[PDB]
Amino acid sequence: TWEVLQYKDSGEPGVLEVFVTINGKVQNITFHIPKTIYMKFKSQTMPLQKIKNCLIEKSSASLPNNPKTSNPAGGQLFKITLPESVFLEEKENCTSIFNDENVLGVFEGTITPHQRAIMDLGASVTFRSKALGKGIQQGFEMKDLSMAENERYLSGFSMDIGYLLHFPEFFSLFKSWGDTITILVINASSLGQIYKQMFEKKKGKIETYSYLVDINFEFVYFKLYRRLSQETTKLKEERGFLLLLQSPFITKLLGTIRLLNQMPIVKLSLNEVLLPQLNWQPTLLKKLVNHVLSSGSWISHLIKLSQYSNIPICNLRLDSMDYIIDVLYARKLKKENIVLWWNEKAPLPDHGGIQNDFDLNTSWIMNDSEFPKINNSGVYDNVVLDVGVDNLTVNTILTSEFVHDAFSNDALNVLRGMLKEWWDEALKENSTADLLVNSLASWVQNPNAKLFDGLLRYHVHNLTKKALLQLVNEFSALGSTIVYADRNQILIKTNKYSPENCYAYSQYMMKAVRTNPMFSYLDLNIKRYWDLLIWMDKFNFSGLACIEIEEKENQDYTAVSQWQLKKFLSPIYQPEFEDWMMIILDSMLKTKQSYLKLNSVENSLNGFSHLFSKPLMKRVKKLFKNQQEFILDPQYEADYVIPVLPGSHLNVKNPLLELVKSLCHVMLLSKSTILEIRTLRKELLKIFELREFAKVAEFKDPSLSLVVPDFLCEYCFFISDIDFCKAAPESIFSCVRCHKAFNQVLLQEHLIQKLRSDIESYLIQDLRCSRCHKVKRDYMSAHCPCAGAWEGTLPRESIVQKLNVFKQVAKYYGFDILLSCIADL
Ligand SMILES: [Zn+2]
Ligand SMILES: [Zn+2]
Repeated sequence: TWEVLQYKDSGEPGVLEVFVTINGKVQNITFHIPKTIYMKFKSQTMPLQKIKNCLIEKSSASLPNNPKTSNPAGGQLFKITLPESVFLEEKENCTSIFNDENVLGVFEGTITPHQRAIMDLGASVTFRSKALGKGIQQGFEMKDLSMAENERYLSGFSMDIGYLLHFPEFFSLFKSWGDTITILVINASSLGQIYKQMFEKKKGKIETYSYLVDINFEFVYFKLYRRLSQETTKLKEERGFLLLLQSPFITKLLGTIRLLNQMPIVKLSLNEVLLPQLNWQPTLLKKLVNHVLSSGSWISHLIKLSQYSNIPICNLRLDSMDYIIDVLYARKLKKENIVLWWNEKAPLPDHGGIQNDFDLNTSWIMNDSEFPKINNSGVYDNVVLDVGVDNLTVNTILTSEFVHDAFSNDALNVLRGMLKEWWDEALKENSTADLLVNSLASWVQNPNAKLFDGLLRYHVHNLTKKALLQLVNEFSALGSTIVYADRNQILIKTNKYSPENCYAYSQYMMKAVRTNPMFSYLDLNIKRYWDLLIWMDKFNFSGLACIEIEEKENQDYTAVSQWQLKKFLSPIYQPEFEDWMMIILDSMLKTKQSYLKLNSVENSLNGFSHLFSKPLMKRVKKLFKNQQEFILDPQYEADYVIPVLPGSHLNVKNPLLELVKSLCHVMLLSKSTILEIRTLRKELLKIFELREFAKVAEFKDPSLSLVVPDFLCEYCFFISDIDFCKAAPESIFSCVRCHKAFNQVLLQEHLIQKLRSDIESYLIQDLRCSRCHKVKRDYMSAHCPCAGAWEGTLPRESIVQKLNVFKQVAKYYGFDILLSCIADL
């Protein structure tokens, strides 16, 4: 039995080397792993050319269901096990088996012997030869003798370690058994004090992880650029150990020093480190000290992950969780009879070479990532429950030929069983299983992970939408009304009137929802209770809310006012807007309380504008007179300047008109006191010299919408949309739950992706006739057989306006890359 530390292919095909730990110290052995590919060659009779030394067998494995490939045709799939050397020497010639007629495509031609060994053999490798010397002087062959033993423990770790770091001239080194520190081109005292202070800060962690790595050390701050080779050589000839590497240029540092290829190295890339241009010494000292004194915890976590995942030490990374999922799923499918369609250095599934061709169905199924939502405006005097749904994707996965857009159900069932055992193991005190299940969704979304497929993503998204609509239907079965719906938030109207009487009601509804077999894995949390709500949009609402209802005590009520509409008013009328909004909300609360104390119409609110109509009329008259007097004054023109904000498209002149229009449109959401509001609106419009049904007296949305779907926060594995026009700042740049700043170039890149996808979608549209709405079914024709000329499904003005709003968004923030993206058109 041997614990493998690293797998690595050589420069010779079919040859591999491993830094392995024999009973004594570490040792390197030469490995030989052959190649295996999948072929669909000829229909049933083939030019065998069997004189070439290879093993050929016909199998009945499962093929990927390419939507373009709707024709089964021949199905005589073949298995080919063939050494890489003969593969390379026959690739030069043309008249060979791999290149002939009726070659449909190779399915497993990109799996290097590195991957084949790392998944087929694992870290726990041994010998059962029963020629050891002949196999140790040469490379010992595997395909005849190979088996994996148990790996519940890797080895008792007592070895030296190495440190190599770079912070973009900040080359760094440290030795576990050394007692000196030198930094390449006040500092020493700061180094000592920071070491001591964080030593008492993390006494406990240091004591726990001392057995992995073990103290004060000397300080030095070092023509000089050649000493890296000298240090690496002296470390090589002084000790045989593992090296911790941390830099944004891992490959460059590997290529600069040739001695690095001779030792087993673990990479710990945490890149994107920068300097503050001033006072860099303490921040770099903090970085170095936390790195060196948290390397123990880092290596402990790596050891746990490796000794659980049956993968060697050097093949794992702290953030590379997708790789473990890929290797274990591929191993399970290899034990099955399904082709892996594994791919490298390309974010596409391997379909035999067909995948590189453009196709309409595929291009439609990649770019349809928008998630619909429900919003029913209105004013509610009833109590409303704000609930949150969690772990929806995992529940959707676990719960639930003719169709060409169907994903292979065999793989779906395999991954469902995988996730079921994952859930069971995570239940029984397993942090690794819980973290992996959490990262499953991010693995599903991310195409950078290998073994990716767009069909599976589309299938999962469709099933998630169906599950959400089923949940809405279930919530609608009892007495309830859906105000807003989303992947994360659901607002439900409760028939009752007092929040204190909805304790058992809400608890019973949550219990009944949870007990349903379809929704057994949902986590439901209630956040807020709404006494009185004025809801018109996600970013536009106001009402009185209580956090959680208490017993024997009146609840603490706090009013909220979130109105992005207020940002489009003149800087002189916004105080009036907020004051009048507070006044009307107070009046609505007063009238509802009076109605309740008394006992499509609801007398809870009917008759609320009677309290403030005359003061409002007088205030509007005074505002109109003051605006008339002080609008053309030069020094008084500061407060009448109309603000400009991205997404704005309305050109208006008189700010008081928009003030009263907003103040009336917020009222017009009642849907039960419409006549009173209309009379008040007419009376207000009589102050101006306008009429009831004029176009200038019609309210519109002063802002457009530009939403980026499914932005991922790695710090939470959290999925939500983001509105670049309507959402306020300090929320575009940070996650909703965690307050961690987003990376800006990712935002700009996703915006560019959205714009390019929009352009392609417009260019790939279909043509529809004018009178009848039948689709154009001829590659060339003047017009419809009946009367009428063709028109496109996507109009030009829509995409023109979208490009305009992209310009506005790119101009408001500092986005140079998006500006250059537009300028190249
Ligand atoms: Zn977050
Ligand atoms: Zn027609």
